[PDB]
Amino acid sequence: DYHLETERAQRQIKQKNMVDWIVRNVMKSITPEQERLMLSKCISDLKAMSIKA
Amino acid sequence: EISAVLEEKILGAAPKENLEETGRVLSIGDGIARVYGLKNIQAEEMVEFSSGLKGMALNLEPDNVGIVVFGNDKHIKEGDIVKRTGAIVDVPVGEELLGRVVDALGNPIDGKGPIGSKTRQRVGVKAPGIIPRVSVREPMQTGMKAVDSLVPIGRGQRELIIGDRQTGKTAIAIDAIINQKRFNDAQDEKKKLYCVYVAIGQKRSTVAQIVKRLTDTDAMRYTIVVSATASDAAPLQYLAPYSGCAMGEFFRDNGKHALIIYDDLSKQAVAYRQMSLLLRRPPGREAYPGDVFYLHSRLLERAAKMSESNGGGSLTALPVIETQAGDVSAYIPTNVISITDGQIFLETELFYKGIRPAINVGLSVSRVGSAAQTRAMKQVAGSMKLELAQYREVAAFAQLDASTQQLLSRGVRLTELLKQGQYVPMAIEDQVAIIYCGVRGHLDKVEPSKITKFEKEFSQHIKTSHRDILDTIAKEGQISPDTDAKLKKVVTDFLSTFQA
Amino acid sequence: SNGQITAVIGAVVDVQFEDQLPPILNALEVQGRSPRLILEVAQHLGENTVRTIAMDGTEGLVRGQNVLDTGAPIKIPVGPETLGRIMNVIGEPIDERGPIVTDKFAAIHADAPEFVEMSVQQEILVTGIKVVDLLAPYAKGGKIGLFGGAGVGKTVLIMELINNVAKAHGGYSVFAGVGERTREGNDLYHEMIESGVISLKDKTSKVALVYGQMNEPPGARARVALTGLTVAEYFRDQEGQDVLLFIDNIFRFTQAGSEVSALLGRIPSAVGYQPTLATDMGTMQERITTTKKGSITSVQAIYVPADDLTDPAPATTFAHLDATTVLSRAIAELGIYPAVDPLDSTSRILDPNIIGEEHYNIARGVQKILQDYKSLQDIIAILGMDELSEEDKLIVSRARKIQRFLSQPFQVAEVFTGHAGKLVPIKDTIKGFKMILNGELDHLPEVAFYMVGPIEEVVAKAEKI
Amino acid sequence: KAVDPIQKLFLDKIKEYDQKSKAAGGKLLEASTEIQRELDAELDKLKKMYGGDTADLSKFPSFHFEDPVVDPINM
Ligand SMILES: Nc1ncnc2c1ncn2[C@@H]1O[C@H](COP(=O)(O)OP(=O)(O)OP(=O)(O)O)[C@@H](O)[C@H]1O
Ligand SMILES: Nc1ncnc2c1ncn2[C@@H]1O[C@H](COP(=O)(O)OP(=O)(O)OP(=O)(O)O)[C@@H](O)[C@H]1O
Ligand SMILES: [Mg+2]
Ligand SMILES: [Mg+2]
Repeated sequence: DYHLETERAQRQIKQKNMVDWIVRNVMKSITPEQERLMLSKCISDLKAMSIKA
Repeated sequence: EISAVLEEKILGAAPKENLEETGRVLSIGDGIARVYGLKNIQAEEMVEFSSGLKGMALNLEPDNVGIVVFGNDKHIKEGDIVKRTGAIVDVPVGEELLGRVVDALGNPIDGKGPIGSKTRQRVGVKAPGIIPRVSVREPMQTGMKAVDSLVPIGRGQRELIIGDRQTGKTAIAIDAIINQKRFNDAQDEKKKLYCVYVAIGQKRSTVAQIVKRLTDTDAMRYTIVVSATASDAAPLQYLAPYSGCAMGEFFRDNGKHALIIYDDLSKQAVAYRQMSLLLRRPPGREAYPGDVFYLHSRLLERAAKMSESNGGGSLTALPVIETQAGDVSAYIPTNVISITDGQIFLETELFYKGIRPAINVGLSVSRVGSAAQTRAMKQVAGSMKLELAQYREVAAFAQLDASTQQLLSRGVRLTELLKQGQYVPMAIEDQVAIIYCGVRGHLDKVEPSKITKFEKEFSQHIKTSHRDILDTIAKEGQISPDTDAKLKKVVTDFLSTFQA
Repeated sequence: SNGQITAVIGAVVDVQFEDQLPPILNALEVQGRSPRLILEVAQHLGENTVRTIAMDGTEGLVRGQNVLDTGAPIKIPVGPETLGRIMNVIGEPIDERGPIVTDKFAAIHADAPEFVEMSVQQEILVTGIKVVDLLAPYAKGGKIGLFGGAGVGKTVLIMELINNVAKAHGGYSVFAGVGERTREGNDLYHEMIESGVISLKDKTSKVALVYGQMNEPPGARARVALTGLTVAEYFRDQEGQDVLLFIDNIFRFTQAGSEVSALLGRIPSAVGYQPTLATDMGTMQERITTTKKGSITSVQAIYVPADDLTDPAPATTFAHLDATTVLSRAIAELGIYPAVDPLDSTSRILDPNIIGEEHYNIARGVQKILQDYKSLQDIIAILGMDELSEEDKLIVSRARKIQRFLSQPFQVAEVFTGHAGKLVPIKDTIKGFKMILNGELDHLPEVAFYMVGPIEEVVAKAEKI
Repeated sequence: KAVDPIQKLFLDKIKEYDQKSKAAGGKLLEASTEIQRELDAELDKLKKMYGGDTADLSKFPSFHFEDPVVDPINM
């Protein structure tokens, strides 16, 4: 039970800091060229929904 | 390991933002959201808010829709976007929910992962009619000696557990759940029973202890725990009995048998009273809305015994009512008594004296009766009921003749015989043998303080070198006078062997 | 014409019609709905929109759904072809025996008979029940109400009256299950099958059954009593027969009327009731009557919420009945069955010029003895029996013997208990109570008076002890 | 397939973190101070609860049979 609790605690801590680092890196992952590409893709999706009337 | 789970959660989280006829929250407060928009929405239709909450479209007014929120109202602000789901309020059902603790909406709260449900059923479903119903004839074995003898429960029956706080209502219900392990582990699929426990308004620690107790006794494998605790919103506490009833109605309509317990319906009625008072509805008796009888009646009418042309299924309900100072003359207890087929009243006075379970025999009756019992149990319980009636007739005035003292001693020995410990239910053969020994005068020389020790040692003796007696009882299904004489002889031999 | 659903709230559906409005109480059939959803118009809201109560569930109703006016109220089949058949609120057969092939239909809403169409004949109906036939006797043609709470016994008394009266009746019978257990309706149907009152193989059935139970929506429970009334009114007027009408129970009708009252935009009455409870109950109950064309003997069960008699629904129902049989929980706690309150049951046939001078004098003497015992019970509960005088002890002993002898084993209740049910002739009842009142049986124990039919069984049980 | 850019970016960041964790040998990568403090507090609490301070729990413990003294058969 001690080994199970130790491994589960380490797994939970690893998951928590991985999630926080992923959030921070995603907030650091935005580039203006990719922002323009995502805006163009959103406009294309909105136009595709406009076709589906 | 973890990265694969992250990839599966990311791939399964597809937004799919298309069409999506929506509305705007005009105002949020008192658990009711007014939504401007949603022209083509249906009545009682489930919606989703922008914060991830869900709701039910209650009122279809012209200029707005009144939506009952299944959650806290601090997560919803003015001007939020409400999306319709296109479905009347439904919960997942199936055998995937066995072994799981879910909330009122069916979302798992035990951390075991997603439920792989294949079907969903609505919570507002009408009850079966006269033709798809047949008489209740199969026994529901709770494992309690007093219930299985005096107030029998059949499959499809609605039996009320009513009493004051801290009197053992939840203990009786959990023992009924635990007792079905012998049927579920056996091979007879007709006698297997699937349990649903609906915790409404209780503390979260209490529900955690109940789940641990069911896990230790391995009764969790056939049990679904629907939890709506005291910290949850009132609409969740109102919805949870109907969600559990839909989960039991799955087994009812598929030829299986389900037992459902609502612990307790008085807290659900308090939550519904809060919802109605926040909706400015007119209060009635004890400031309750006038459809609280309809609330419990539409919940409990779905527990019934189906016919053979409908699969032969059944749903058994055990509602729980908490009274104040033992008053069964209140509004909600009188409603549930008029709805159900019988009650099991628990006394505070008997509970303070150590009589556990504290079942009041004079007040707890069952309208089904002989159709809900086996032959041997009915044969010995009729004599037990007559002897306890004679004891209650002679002990009311005697507060003497040799016959009166004999009846008093017999009633005292039967009362000490019906006492049972918590979390240890008994098989029907052990209860039949125990009541047979008590009724037939085999305990006349035994002190009332040693009845429990005699009961344990006699059970050990029967299971040790009297297996042929149990085989004969199971084969005959009753107690013949020849086997009665053999049982009297071996009881006399056992009591002479124990002390001489 | 054709209308469209504009609102659905509970069992209340608002529908808007384009050209012409259906009248009040007109039946509307919802189009696109499978199991015949029928809406009854309750009020004209205005702007070519009317408000209706649904006779079934309102789930799956979308706004703008088409609804068709039938041009008439809810019409239900009436005639000899409805005997032995089970019908719902809208008159459809629900016994799975095929359609009811008849030529005669009638609307479930009809005006009451006028003041000139009244009969004043008061002839005693003998039921075989000692407490009924002595203290509150029933009349041949007239209204009987069994008031009782939860679990005090009204279905058992209903079934006992059906066993003792309806089988040896000759005329006809109608049962109307209103908001009760569907298990009870199944058991009564199979009971009438076994007893031969319903013939599944041929004609000469004598009882017609209409059932709308507590699983039904409040719109259905508020109109099924009118459906059973319509069957009984056809059997009374258009055939000139003697009809037995059993309703179980009236309070479900007047409660289902109150469940939809808040959804109709009405101000609630006292203790949250409908403000038109008295008038709706009046228009319903005045149709149940004995006319010059035919006779109807009606037995109706009434439920008292939370064991209260000052509740507005039973207090309204009290003035609409001839014979009342009030059942008390406290008497049922004492083991006396049927738990009829002797000092709360009236009949209006209890008159010395109607039921006999001896019968009236015995009944009033029993009521005076029980009232004196009730007055003494306050001193008994504190100071005990020692402080009482000798006449008070005689009053208590005779009153306890009277209370035991009022109990009677019923034939329908044998499965509950095991005692053989006893049918007591009224002459044996008045002879036994005259023997008890005269002090001829003071030497017998009171347990010998318990659960026995005639006074001969009292003597036999006393000699057995 | 119409793969969303956010989902693909999230998958790329997860694969990047997995490669860096393999480069770091599976150790915690750029964890905050409060998470490290809570991990140390929970490890100390479990060590005190499971008695890891008395002996190392990752190895096989040793046992001693407490030498029994029976009741006096003689008087
Ligand atoms: N048969 C029994 N034998 C021994 N103890 C019992 C028995 N039945 C109940 N108890 C004990 O009585 C106490 C109260 O029982 P329980 O919690 O089941 O009652 P309850 O009515 O659900 O109370 P609450 O109002 O708090 O929900 C518990 O400590 C339980 O262990
Ligand atoms: N005459 C009787 N003899 C024996 N027991 C009786 C008798 N009348 C009533 N009882 C007891 O009372 C119980 C209640 O009977 P019943 O269901 O007819 O009551 P009720 O007033 O119709 O109740 P509800 O209003 O809930 O339908 C019976 O099941 C039986 O235990
Ligand atoms: Mg409890
Ligand atoms: Mg009844």
